[PDB]
Amino acid sequence: TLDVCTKYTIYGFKGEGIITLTNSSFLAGVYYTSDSGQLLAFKNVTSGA
Amino acid sequence: EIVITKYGDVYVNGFGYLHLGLLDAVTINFTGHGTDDDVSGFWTIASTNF
Ligand SMILES: *[C@@H]1O[C@H](CO[C@@H]2O[C@@H](C)[C@@H](O)[C@@H](O)[C@@H]2O)[C@@H](O)[C@H](O)[C@H]1NC(C)=O
Repeated sequence: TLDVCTKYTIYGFKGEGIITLTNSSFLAGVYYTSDSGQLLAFKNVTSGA
Repeated sequence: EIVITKYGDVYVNGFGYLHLGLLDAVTINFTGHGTDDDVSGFWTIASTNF
């Protein structure tokens, strides 16, 4: 679900939050985390979303 | 890019998609003939060291 407060369950990272689109670009890497270890921004392969 | 080590593990563009056991040797084959060298299966390969 997009841009709504929902129960996310992602690659062994689970919780509640609101997802948002971003237009960044990186030929490698799929997930990007915070200093504390939580993951904010990420991409998916087939579409680079 | 794909990189493999003597331990046999492989990184997909430096990611490490899949894990394997110890690989001793590998045999590779593709369109690399000499003419398609610019557009061959791979581009550059090297024996790299830590
Ligand atoms: C997102 O896209 C930006 C391009 O301009 C923006 O286009 C859309 C997405 C609207 O937000 C519009 O108001 C802007 O003009 C890029 O500059 C920006 O870097 C992109 N985001 C990322 C994370 O790369």
